[PDB]
Amino acid sequence: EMGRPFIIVKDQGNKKRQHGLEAKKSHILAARSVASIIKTSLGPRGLDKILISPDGEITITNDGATILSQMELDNEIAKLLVQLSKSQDDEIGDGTTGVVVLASALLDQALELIQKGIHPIKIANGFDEAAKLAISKLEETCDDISASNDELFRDFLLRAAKTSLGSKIVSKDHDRFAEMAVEAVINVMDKDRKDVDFDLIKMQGRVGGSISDSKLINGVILDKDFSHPQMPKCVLPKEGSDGVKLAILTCPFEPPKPKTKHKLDISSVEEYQKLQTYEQDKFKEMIDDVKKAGADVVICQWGFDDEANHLLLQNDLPAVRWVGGQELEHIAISTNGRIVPRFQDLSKDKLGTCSRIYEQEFGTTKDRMLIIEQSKETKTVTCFVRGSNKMIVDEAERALHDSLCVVRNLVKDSRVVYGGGAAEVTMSLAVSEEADKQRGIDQYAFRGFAQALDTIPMTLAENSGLDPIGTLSTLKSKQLKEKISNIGVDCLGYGSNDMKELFVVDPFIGKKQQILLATQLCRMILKIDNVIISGK
Amino acid sequence: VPSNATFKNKEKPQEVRKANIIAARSVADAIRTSLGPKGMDKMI
Amino acid sequence: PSNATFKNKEKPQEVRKANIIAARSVADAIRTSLGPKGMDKMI
Amino acid sequence: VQIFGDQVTEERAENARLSAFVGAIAVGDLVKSTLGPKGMDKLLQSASSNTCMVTNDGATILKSIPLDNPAAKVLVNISKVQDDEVGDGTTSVTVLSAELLREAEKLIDQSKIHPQTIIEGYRLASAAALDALTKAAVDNSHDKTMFREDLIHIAKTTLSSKILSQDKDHFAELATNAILRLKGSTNLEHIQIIKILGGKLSDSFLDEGFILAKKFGNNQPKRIENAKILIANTTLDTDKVKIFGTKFKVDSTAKLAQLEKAEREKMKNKIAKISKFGINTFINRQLIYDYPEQLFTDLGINSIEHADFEGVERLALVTGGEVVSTFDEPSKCKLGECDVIEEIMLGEQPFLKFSGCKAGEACTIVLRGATDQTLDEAERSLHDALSVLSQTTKETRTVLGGGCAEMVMSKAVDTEAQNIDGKKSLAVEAFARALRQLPTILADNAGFDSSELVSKLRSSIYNGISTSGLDLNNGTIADMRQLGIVESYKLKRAVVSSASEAAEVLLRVDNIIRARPR
Amino acid sequence: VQIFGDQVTEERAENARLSAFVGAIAVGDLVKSTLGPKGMDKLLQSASSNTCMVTNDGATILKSIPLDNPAAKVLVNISKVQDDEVGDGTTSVTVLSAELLREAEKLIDQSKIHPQTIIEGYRLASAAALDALTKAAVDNSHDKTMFREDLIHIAKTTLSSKILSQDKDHFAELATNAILRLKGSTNLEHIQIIKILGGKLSDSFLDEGFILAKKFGNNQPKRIENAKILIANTTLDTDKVKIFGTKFKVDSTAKLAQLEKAEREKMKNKIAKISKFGINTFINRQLIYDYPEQLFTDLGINSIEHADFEGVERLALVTGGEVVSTFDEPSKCKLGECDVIEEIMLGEQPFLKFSGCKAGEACTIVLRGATDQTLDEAERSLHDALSVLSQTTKETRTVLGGGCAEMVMSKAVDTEAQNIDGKKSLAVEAFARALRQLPTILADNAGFDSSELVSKLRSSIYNGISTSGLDLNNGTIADMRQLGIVESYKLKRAVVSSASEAAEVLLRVDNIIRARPR
Ligand SMILES: Nc1ncnc2c1ncn2[C@@H]1O[C@H](COP(=O)(O)OP(=O)(O)O)[C@@H](O)[C@H]1O
Ligand SMILES: Nc1ncnc2c1ncn2[C@@H]1O[C@H](COP(=O)(O)OP(=O)(O)O)[C@@H](O)[C@H]1O
Ligand SMILES: Nc1ncnc2c1ncn2[C@@H]1O[C@H](COP(=O)(O)OP(=O)(O)O)[C@@H](O)[C@H]1O
Ligand SMILES: [Mg+2]
Ligand SMILES: [Mg+2]
Ligand SMILES: [Mg+2]
Repeated sequence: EMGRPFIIVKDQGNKKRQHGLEAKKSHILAARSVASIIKTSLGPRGLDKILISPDGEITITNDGATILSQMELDNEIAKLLVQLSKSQDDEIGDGTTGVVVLASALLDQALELIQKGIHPIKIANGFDEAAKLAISKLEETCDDISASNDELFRDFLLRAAKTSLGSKIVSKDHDRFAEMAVEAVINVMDKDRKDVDFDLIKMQGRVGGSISDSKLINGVILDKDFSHPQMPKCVLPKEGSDGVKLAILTCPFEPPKPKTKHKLDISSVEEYQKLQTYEQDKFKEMIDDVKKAGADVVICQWGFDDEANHLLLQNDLPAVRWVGGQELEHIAISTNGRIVPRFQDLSKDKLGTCSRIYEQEFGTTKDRMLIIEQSKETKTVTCFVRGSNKMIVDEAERALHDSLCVVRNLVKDSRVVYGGGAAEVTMSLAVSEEADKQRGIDQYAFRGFAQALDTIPMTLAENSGLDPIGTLSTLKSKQLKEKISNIGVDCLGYGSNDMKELFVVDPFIGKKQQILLATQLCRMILKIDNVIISGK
Repeated sequence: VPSNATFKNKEKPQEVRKANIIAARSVADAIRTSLGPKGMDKMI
Repeated sequence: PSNATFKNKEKPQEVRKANIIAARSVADAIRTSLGPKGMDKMI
Repeated sequence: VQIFGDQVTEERAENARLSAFVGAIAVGDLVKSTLGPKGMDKLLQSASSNTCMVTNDGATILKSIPLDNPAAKVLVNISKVQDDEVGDGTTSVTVLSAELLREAEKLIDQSKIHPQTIIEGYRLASAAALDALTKAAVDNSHDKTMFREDLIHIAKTTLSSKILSQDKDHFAELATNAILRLKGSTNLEHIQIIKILGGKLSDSFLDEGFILAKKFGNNQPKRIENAKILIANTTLDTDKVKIFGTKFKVDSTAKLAQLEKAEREKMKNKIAKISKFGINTFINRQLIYDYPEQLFTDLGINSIEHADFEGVERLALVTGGEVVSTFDEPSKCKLGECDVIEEIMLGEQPFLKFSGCKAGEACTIVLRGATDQTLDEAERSLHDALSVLSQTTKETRTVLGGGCAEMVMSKAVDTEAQNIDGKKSLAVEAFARALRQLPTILADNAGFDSSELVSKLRSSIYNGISTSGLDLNNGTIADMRQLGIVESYKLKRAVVSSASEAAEVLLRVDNIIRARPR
Repeated sequence: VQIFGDQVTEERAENARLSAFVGAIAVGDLVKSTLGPKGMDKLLQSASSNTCMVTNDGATILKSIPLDNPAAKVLVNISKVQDDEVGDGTTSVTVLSAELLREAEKLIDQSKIHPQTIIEGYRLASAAALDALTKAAVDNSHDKTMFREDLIHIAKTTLSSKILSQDKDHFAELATNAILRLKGSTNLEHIQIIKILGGKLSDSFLDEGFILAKKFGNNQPKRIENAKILIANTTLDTDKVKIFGTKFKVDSTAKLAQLEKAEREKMKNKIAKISKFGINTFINRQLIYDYPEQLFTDLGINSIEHADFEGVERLALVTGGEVVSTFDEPSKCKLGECDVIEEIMLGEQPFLKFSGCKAGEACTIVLRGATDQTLDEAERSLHDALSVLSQTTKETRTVLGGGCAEMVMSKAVDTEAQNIDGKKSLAVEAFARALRQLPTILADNAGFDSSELVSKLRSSIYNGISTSGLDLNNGTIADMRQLGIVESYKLKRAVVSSASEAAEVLLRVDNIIRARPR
């Protein structure tokens, strides 16, 4: 030191440095703490977890993306696993709990190789080559279901729906949830069975009632009620009609005023009396343009003054006030209407058409909500969920949201696999077979990747109270005797380890990302040597 | 196959045994560098 | 005798005792103010 | 290696499963003594302003008392939903959902049952409990006489758990007629509740009309006969027109006096159009100034100011009229009719009483009490009774109460437990023993036996008599059809469904993570 | 009004109780995992000195862990009393006494039974349980062959829970021969336990003769053939003259030189009286000075010094001689003989070994282990095994163990429970289910389903076969006579009596007054 303070970087004593074997041991144990948390919630026998927010709100979910999102951490290695499950939920939306277990399994097998003197890059080079050998092997085993007609294509959507609905709370209703999740895509989809638009399906939760009241409603569900509720709640169309002629207006009902700040100077009583007549002439003109167009229900973004409450009541025109701008886009899609900027552009061709407009009483008081139904197949499907608890209404949203993420992935052509641990076992023996042919220094790299794939089937046996040794040995001996890859772990214990008889189906695009996200993330973690963490 | 037999309770001893092994292997890592003629002395 | 119900809770009867003592203490303060011989109370 | 930050509490082990079950025990034991007509009220100590609140309802008790345990917040949320949906049974849901965790705690500890197995056991057990109530439901809506009588027996059961159990016989007709006035309307915001301090508790009455707390402005007479009531929502005081960019450019103040006088001419011309209706009474929800009020003196029209918008909808349904603005067209506008309008006084504050109104779709309830705590309790006691009777007009199915409905469901649960076999038989039978606690606590609050008295009710149903029930007055088994103890079918399904779903919540939590408070 | 003072914690009624029940649950769960041969050892870390202890004994765990709960100390004291009177079964007493409160917790709650009524239920249940356990006992010691074989079966059962369970097959003979050599006298002061590092647990061998770690004199040889052993109570040291209380008055130093020489001749004449016995070996209780040590070399006498108070009686009984004080009369205090006095070395500390003595009334046990944590448990493992085998000499009544004894006692409880009218019959049946909790935990710690094993064992005994029991190796029902599981009647009687009385104390507490700590 020579007697003078030696400071290279500001906040010297605040920041710490980790290097050597101690830096690698801290990174592996950081993933083991996250893995053992996620391994308990993996599989249909898993368990949820309570998430306490700093504001007092609680969240109960088993989803690895939601648990880690609200989780407050310290070590940066555990924070990298947070965005790992976030990467899985944002794109594919399925298998968020599997990418955390598989990534930590790669790190657990890598720690044993580091202690043997293997360079970390040589470990990462072996996982990259072994990842492409597992994907290419499973790609040859799967078959294309696109040859079936639309009648059988709906069955495959019901198969993968019931699988994603498991492992989560309120899993007893999955039979009806699987039916409602597929019908949303049947109504909203392209004629070529490709590139379906997910944004056309909205998730609207409601707190009350019971879960058995959840049903599909095609239309718009708004939180605003009819203005001046002297009008009937349920609106009915005319005897003969083309429709209800729903009107959408982004302009409030007011006398015309300049957008710029203006000054209207009245220099005489005669000029003031003309403003009185000019005032009432506009409210009479605005209500006549709607009646001449045949419209019935008028939707306003900014609302309107109390003057038009009785005016629209005389003509029997329902009206709503203070509708959000985002909801106006949702309204024009369901009724296939066009937003009318002003009364001068109002025409009968821009009016929307829906089957019925009505409101429900829901509970005792609560609030008044408007419901729109469609008379035929449309481009708008709104999910309606009820529950006796605020936590049930919340989790059921993302429970069906992840279920819709599985169905939209099946819209992509010629990608299907069977779940239940049958995919990881098939890809595990293919990597271990190449290790004997290659040998060399990378022979131990394929072994670590093969032992990591078997952790997912062994984790399924832990939550089901089984023997991971006896279950894994049966799956490996079955793939060697016969080429059928459909044998997997059964956590429901209905027998018939064949996945074909149990109908369990998973998207291949979801399972392919699990290997890519786990292998490519461990490649960056193993390269970390000096760890500089500043004090908070 | 599931739901039958027994269910394991009080899983903390499973973590206690892991915490005892990890802490014991961490001590064995410092002494490991002193093994063999190529080992080094430890000043305390 | 031994077949009687213990009810497990002696707290409900003890809470009412603490409520009556504090309630009678307030009524006894204005007791001296009743009648033509009552005394004024300055607050 | 600790991945979590500082001051982060988490339990990954037995301490978590213990804190989750015990956390619901303190919540269940708090509302346990409030179940039944013999239950006792609870006292709430406010942390600010020193405002005491005494309520028998479990929804207010759980929401007012702060609870940091997530296992407790689950039972608080299901009570708020039960209050907002059906309007009654918030305590029964909390107690029943807590007893499901009591029977599930011994299966995991003693019987060593898998948590999901207990959850899957309640799935097949709740299916038989809901189907047992369907066959026991009777629809009396085919006769208006039998349906109106059932509305009285339902009100006697709800008002029995509150402080009104003594006078509930007099208040059963007041709550029954108030629902008949709605003519099937489930909206409770149309009925006004005016709480008056003092007098006997049995002096509460229900007038036919609309009782308004507001009074006539200055010179309007108190009592008038054959008055047409009109309601106007908008403006009619110092009208600002509409746009805010209007100004008066004045060369000399001689012209300025004519501009302000024109504003009074606009007020006089608008009131002159009101006199064309031939009404003796005018009502504005917006407050009325002194100048427009004096114009009603020469016209003989009454004036009322500062009416709340939620009272306007209540007032419009009593008079059967129509809210009228833009008075230029008299034809399309409708007015309300009233036989007599008199200003009375209840207590220190005078009130405006209506009588002989055409439409009965809304009314006003007046209550009397010795203290404001009894007034706040009398309003909440009727709010729970009027909510069940409002949903009864929609769904007319009814189920007998008094411990009968809980024991009938347990009869079908024990039958399905034999065919399931496995280890779920302990979980299915645990759901039946959890249904025993609801009639058992009814006898505990009355000082009765929790074993022999319950066994008499259980053995009577298995002999082929489904009409047997528990009588807390005589402490024996009595018939529920004769005593008139019945509740709505929607209330029976809501308690079973909410408790079964809430029990599946905490049983799925192995780990509890607590972030640092903010 | 607070009479007690500041910082005085007091609980009353339902608050006072349930503090004792949670206390027994928290204490009972600590030793619950230590019950049975498959139980897990608990590590205790001290808050100071950083001392750790691995022990499977329920008594030593409760003494080290600080407990401020007044009811927790109730279960700690009964674990000490069970350890004082017997030394084994301290874990079963803490568990059984806790299960009595767990069953009584639901009796006051679900069935609403007065606490004193439950006490009357245990009095009639424990009276019938001790009668059924006494009749199931088998007389012993009538045959010397069956008496020795029964002691081997007892050592295998006690050491089954200890870490010695792997090597207990060879240790059954180690602990058995130590009791037979006592010749009916029951004391553990005559049994020495020496800890040695290195080797394996099964390397522990039985000591023929008596082995005690000492050192020979500087000039004295190590091996003497047919040496005579004597123990002296008096120590060779400067005695002043006789009565103490004195000092020498020296007028001239001419007599001072012969004065110090006179003190040298006093101890020289004392050794001359010792040499009249013809002993080759001498043992003193305290340190010997170098001056008298040189007199033993010319006479060929071994010297042993710094003998502990326990080592005086252990050595005197093996040799057969008695402690000599005055040495005056040679005829009295006839001395024994030892064949081989040659010293051996175990580890880095040499141990003096004796062989071929007259009496085996005292014993020495050599133990070898890898760490002191094992040696600390190895001493306490044999201390609990030698205690029961020593009490079996005076008490010959023995019963079958392996969960069978608890089930046989519960059979007579359910028989007399049907003839007991009133609400106290429920407390009698609760005592029978509490006896079934001990064999239930035996299956839980072994990884086997408890519901299947207990149900098959419970129904098998009601059929008339009392020899059925639990087999944890095969996970099925097996005979206890074939497996060789035998326990003393004094052991099982002390468990039922101590647990039934401990639960009676905590049920009698309606208030707890905690004074301010010092
Ligand atoms: N009913 C079932 N039968 C067999 N396997 C299942 C079932 N449900 C889920 N799995 C398996 O469990 C794994 C995890 O599924 P889950 O936890 O429900 O959602 P995620 O895949 O998002 O973690 C999947 O890979 C799937 O193969
Ligand atoms: N006279 C009576 N005899 C027997 N049982 C009664 C009588 N009156 C009320 N009960 C029972 O007492 C219960 C009161 O429950 P309550 O405290 O209202 O629950 P919650 O507060 O959840 O609505 C009812 O379920 C009813 O069956
Ligand atoms: N080999 C065995 N097979 C079956 N049961 C056993 C065996 N050894 C001990 N046990 C049971 O374990 C219980 C506890 O024994 P022990 O360890 O001597 O008492 P504690 O556990 O109280 O110290 C006894 O009641 C006995 O029935
Ligand atoms: Mg999924
Ligand atoms: Mg009620
Ligand atoms: Mg023992």
